[PDB]
Amino acid sequence: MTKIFAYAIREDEKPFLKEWEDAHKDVEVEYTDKLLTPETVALAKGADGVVVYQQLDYIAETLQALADNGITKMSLRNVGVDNIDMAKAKELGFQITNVPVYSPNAIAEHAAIQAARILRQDKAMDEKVARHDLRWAPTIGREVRDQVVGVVGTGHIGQVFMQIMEGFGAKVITYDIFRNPELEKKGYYVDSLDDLYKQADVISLHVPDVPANVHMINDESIAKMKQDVVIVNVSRGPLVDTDAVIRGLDSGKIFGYAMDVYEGEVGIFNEDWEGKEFPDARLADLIARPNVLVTPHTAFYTTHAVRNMVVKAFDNNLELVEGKEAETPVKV
Amino acid sequence: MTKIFAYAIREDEKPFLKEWEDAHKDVEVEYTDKLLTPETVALAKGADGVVVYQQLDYIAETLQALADNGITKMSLRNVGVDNIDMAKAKELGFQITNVPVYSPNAIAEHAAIQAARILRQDKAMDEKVARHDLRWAPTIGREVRDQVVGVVGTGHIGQVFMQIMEGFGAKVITYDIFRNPELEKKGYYVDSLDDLYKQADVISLHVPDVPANVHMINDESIAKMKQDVVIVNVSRGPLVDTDAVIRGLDSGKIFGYAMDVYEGEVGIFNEDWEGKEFPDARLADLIARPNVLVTPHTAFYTTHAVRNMVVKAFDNNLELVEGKEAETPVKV
Ligand SMILES: NC(=O)c1ccc[n+]([C@@H]2O[C@H](COP(=O)([O-])OP(=O)(O)OC[C@H]3O[C@@H](n4cnc5c(N)ncnc54)[C@H](O)[C@@H]3O)[C@@H](O)[C@H]2O)c1
Ligand SMILES: NC(=O)c1ccc[n+]([C@@H]2O[C@H](COP(=O)([O-])OP(=O)(O)OC[C@H]3O[C@@H](n4cnc5c(N)ncnc54)[C@H](O)[C@@H]3O)[C@@H](O)[C@H]2O)c1
Repeated sequence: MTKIFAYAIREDEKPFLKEWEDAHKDVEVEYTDKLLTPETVALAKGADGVVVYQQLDYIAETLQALADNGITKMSLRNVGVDNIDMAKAKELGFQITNVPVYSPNAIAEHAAIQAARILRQDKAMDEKVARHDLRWAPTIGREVRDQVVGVVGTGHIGQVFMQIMEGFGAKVITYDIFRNPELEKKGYYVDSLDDLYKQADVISLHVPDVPANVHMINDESIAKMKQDVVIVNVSRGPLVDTDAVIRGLDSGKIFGYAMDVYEGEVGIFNEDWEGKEFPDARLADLIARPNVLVTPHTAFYTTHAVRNMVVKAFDNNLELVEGKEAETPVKV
Repeated sequence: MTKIFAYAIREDEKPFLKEWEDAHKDVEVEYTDKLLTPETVALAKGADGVVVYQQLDYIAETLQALADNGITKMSLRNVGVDNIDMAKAKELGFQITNVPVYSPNAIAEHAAIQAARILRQDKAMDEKVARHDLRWAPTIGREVRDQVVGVVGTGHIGQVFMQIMEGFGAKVITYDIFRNPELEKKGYYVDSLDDLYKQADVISLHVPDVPANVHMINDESIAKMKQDVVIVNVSRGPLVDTDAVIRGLDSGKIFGYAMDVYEGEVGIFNEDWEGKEFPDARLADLIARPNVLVTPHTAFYTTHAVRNMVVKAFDNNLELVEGKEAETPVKV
């Protein structure tokens, strides 16, 4: 019937799902809150395609129970095409889409806000106020505009962050391996990551989790940095050696750290550990420091992003199902 | 004894004070951390001028006492003059200066950051992360670029607030009783406040505490604002009817409120109440709301601001004392 079955649908997604349905009243759309598992495939039996979103791997077993239920078209509401048993997929002739770009501003705004907060010592101030210590001193702020902001990576997110930081009046330098000519005209780029580290008050990372960048922030890069540097990371956990940032924080060289991602987040992030034994003492410690901001991989999480995740996933699924060129197919 | 006596000097001001003294060795400077009241006025005795900074009112009695000690020259380190008894000051031929522009950015950045935090539900997020609830859902954010931002007052701070909000990509509209040509050429201005209230997702006030402005944010203007409006006040408490905002919050109309200032802050703000009986249950309640951000009149509290507040104040005071033209004189 042109029946799209969706898994893992969240409450906050429903509004964009309804919307999608109202623009495609001829399409039958069903969904569950459950994740896609070899036992949950049977739920999409009848559907022409499934829209999915979950870190729970896409196990061959799973893909297989899907095809055995007649489904071979899959639309990711996210970017990641990682937990997908790819050899299996190609085997069953799986057609797969994802959502590569939903809202770059979501992540860039989060980085921007978290940096500014750390500069302002807003967390120390919030903590004082919550205990009813309303004295100013000694929690004096640092203006964003008084900073040199170093952006590592000038892709979709990095450029929006630069945009935002320039709006504040900060002096913005950048570093990327491939210089976008427009930015190159402008003069943003510096020649070496080292030039960035020596002059930036604020460093933000907008670079992929590639092996050459793993732990690029470490004891050696931190030792190059300016006194009172602020580091922001909303890209990928493994970019940063947490123990070296903790060292930097402890020696007083690192002014503060904002992280939305963490090298040990898998299995920790996106779980309620209230009233339970927190699994990672190091993360627990970071969460409590006055000059560190931990968010559980939430930089993407905005009404705008979520809107685009839903709608675009359903646009791609319908396109797969209607034998149309998919907008954002995954190279299988 | 070309002498200047400074009140309410804080540790964080001292560095700036010595920089000033080191450039004006022929001037004698004395200071106290205490506030300027009728009973501390006596400490100015001998000085030729006075440099002050306080939210506590400069009463007719304080002003009389200053004079009755030889002082008729007063340089505030800050912008606002709303707590000075002008009628008494004029009667006594007081000469008064302020520091109109110590750093419009400090306050503007504070406003932008608090507004963004509220849009992001960052407080709700931070409280569950501190509890160790690392689930992002359902705490979804609102991007700054998705908002219509309404700036009430396009003076020194409002203009920098506009800049910042535009850097984020938000649609910025404005309302000032006095229009800035350069601004007006761009078509930022709306014809009335009611127009601004009707269109704005985010409202920020950047106007002085003048009689006509008291309680401009009240049950009647809130009724006119959009659903889920975010209100920011870093200017002056009395601009906002606090109970009205609380009703706006309780009715679900107002998405959140950022306040740096408060009707009743004098004697509360910049005081430690930890382990004491909090004097203002209404303020304690605001402080603990998830969608209210309270700072104790710290919008100004940045290193860039505090230097300028000190240096320009003394510049101004020297000028008064030496019968030269003050750079930023106030009208009495
Ligand atoms: N925290 C979240 O919620 C969230 C949400 C979405 C994406 N992300 C992350 O954000 C990152 C940014 O995504 P994007 O869409 O901007 O990617 P992109 O491909 O558009 O940007 C990557 C850029 O980094 C540059 N680069 C690579 N290695 C570099 C190095 N060593 N030094 C300097 N520059 C380098 C590339 O040349 C490229 O310009 C992603 O890698 C992803 O992991 C996080
Ligand atoms: N919280 C803090 O630390 C802090 C620091 C500095 C200033 N402030 C407050 O912010 C105010 C603004 O400072 P600024 O430097 O921008 O002053 P400014 O004089 O440059 O700007 C005030 C502007 O408001 C306009 N205006 C006055 N009443 C208005 C009304 N009813 N509607 C619309 N526009 C109106 C004036 O025309 C002017 O453009 C100061 O008076 C002070 O009360 C607070």
